[PDB]
Amino acid sequence: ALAQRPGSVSKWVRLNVGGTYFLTTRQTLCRDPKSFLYRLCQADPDLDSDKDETGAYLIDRDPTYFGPVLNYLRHGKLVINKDLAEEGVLEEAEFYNITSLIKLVKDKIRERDSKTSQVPVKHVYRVLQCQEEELTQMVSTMSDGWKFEQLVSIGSEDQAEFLCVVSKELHN
Amino acid sequence: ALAQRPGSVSKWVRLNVGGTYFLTTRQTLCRDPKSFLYRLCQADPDKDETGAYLIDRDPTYFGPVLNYLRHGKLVINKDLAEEGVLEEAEFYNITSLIKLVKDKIRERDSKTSQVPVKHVYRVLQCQEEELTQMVSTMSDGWKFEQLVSIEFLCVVSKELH
Amino acid sequence: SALAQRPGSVSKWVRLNVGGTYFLTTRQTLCRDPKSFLYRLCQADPDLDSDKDETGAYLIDRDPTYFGPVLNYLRHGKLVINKDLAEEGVLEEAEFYNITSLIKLVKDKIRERDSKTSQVPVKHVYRVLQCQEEELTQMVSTMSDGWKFEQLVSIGAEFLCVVSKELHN
Amino acid sequence: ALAQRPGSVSKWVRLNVGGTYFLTTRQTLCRDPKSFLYRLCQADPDLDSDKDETGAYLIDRDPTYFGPVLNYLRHGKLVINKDLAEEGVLEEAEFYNITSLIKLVKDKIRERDSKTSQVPVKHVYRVLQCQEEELTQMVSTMSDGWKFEQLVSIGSSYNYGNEQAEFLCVVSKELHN
Amino acid sequence: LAQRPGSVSKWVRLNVGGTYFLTTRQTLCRDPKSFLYRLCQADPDLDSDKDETGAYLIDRDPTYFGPVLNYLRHGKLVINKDLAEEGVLEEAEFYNITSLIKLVKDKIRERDSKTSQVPVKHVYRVLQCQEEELTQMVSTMSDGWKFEQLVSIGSSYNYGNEDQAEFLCVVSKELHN
Repeated sequence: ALAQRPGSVSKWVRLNVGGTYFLTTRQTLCRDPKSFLYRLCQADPDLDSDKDETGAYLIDRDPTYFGPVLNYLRHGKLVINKDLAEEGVLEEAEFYNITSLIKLVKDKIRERDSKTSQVPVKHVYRVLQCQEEELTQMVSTMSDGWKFEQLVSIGSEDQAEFLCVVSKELHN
Repeated sequence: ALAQRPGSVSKWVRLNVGGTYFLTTRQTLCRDPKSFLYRLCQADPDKDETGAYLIDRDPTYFGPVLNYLRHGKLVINKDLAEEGVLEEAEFYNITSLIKLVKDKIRERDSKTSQVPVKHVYRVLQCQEEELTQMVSTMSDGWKFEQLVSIEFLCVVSKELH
Repeated sequence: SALAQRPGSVSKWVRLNVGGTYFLTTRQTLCRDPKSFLYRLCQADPDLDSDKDETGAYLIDRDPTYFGPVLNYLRHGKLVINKDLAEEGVLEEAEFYNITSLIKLVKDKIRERDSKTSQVPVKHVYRVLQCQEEELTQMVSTMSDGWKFEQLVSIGAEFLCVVSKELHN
Repeated sequence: ALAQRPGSVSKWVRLNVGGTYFLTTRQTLCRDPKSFLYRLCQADPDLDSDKDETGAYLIDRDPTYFGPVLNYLRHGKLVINKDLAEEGVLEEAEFYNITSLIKLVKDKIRERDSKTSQVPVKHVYRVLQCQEEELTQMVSTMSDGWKFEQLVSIGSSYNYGNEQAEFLCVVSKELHN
Repeated sequence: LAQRPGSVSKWVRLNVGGTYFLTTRQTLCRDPKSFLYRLCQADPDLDSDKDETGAYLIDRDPTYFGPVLNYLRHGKLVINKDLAEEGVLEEAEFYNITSLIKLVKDKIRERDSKTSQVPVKHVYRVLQCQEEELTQMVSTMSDGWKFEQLVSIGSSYNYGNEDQAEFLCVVSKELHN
């Protein structure tokens, strides 16, 4: 087997998922003994599950959502292309019963769900005040995050000459 | 049948939709006695010499249709146009599903189109000291607009969705 | 050598090899628009036999990526384009296969999504209202249909209230 | 001569690019006589290039980026799918060596490059001034592109000389290409 | 074909997890460190698992192979938009192509800092100016500054006088990389 060490032997297995052929090995299919695929892990002639004439095992499922599943079995990472529905993938995760994966999948969803849905950013407001002699400084030293909103005058020793409304963004 | 109990009913069917092969089972193709797919349902005699029934439809939109049959949830790829899935939902005549799609459509249409942000305004007033109090504890979604000195009038706003 | 037309040049099912991608429909579908060049297959026109592969598929030296939507129009009469798919490319096809009513529906899509996208400077319209202290609260709250409050001004009439409106063309 | 083979002097041609088949006519392969594709442009007597089981001209390139190339050769217009990367097209255009096309590509790249990142807009200002009465006249005639910034009441006076200017209006306008 | 008349050219088909790829032994020599290299020569007594159609079998996801094989073809890293580079990164590591894995991590880190980067800080200044010179002031602000607010400040009786100071003008400027 090209990829593996010379001298070794690999049991290639072909799956026909919903009409699309997938090539992989009995070895990759032992990853999860709780998955019904594990049935292939073990070599068995008196198991004869339905095959097509090329000998590929028949599965009645959408193949487009299968890749990410299979690939989880191959390298432990969940990887979904940007144009693909994770809902679809959650369904295959379940049908093939791979609890570790199902787990990750659900996280991928809430992770990108709390990202999507949220009403315009929340704003906080402060009111600053200063004597006139400290006006320049007050504004030129505006703290890191804040936005100037509005300057107001009072005035008539401690008299508060200028008010200043100032704002900030909240990101969550 | 690999994913099922040993010794089970399970007849495999191939569908050629618009020149794309789709494997499924008579079982999933009977979930609804109303579809035109229900004809394939119970084995009964247009196949290519690959034995696959021929269907004169676009296959890219069939995926979602076949999946509903498969599990009963409606799932659509982002890059995909729900009208496309609607059209097919009707062709094959899957009432329970035709319903679901018009939802997804109308759900994402209320999120799409709602006439420009209608703004509401109000003019709170307050005494000098409770000035901080006011602005500080401003209500859930309101923006500070302007502060006017008379003590003070504070104008505030909020959007409408 | 081709004494007569190819067998099943009149077959119900029809395969199209568009630039290297097979599409499967029925002769019927292709009889939708008599003015169209695809009608030729419908009318079993001898000419085509030059451009029919050996399996039987009709050869078309065009990009297939834009064909499906065209084909589907013929199938069910609605225009449907995938979100990532460029309409200009569909417009080129609609025109090549010369399907007038489609070409039409396509040009609508373009102008519809352009008037949406390319919003040109939102020119504005300002009005300076005047409201006494009292009728201060009412004036803003029940402001006119599409009018943003812009500023409130005072004068020891009591308040001038600038208000605005966005125009979109 | 021996037999009577049809399908010999044929107008159609199939290119197996990186393992995907592409269909076209020998003619389309004549747009740019500089491109090595031109070899198939005409029915070449003595040549004979490497084909596969199915008589397609094997090409060791990515087919996913070939589409635009071929289409250029078809109708002369460059058209790329929104999900595609022009770099990929750029690479192929060079391999097949189609100068006028390569030319079009680098335009598409730099064109959508000057769009992504560019320096924020420079505004411009103006201070209008007007009596109390001419207030509606001021707004009513604000020039085409100007936004209301702020309106200042001057608290108008009983002063000698300074007898002019009840309201000031700061106003603004962007600046573009 | 793509080669000048009378040239050595030995084709190979890779069946990557169910999908076929056409390439040449030539291409699979870019990195003598990758196992793909075992195909660099037309090894007579090799016998790596092939299928019916004599294509070498590989238990990996094809969808992320393109970018790899492409890098082998021309040496540039190319990915489409809808593809996760995390996926590409894996295969880059599986076939073991140092140079590639290198460039792929650049691509991720590049678009990580792009994705999530902090809002823009600002600078504020409060100028004061005579009623008269007020038009001048806003009219001639420097290249990067925005007008923020004007504050009438003197007193009806003083407005227009010289030891005055009639408005305070708040003014701001964005800061960029």
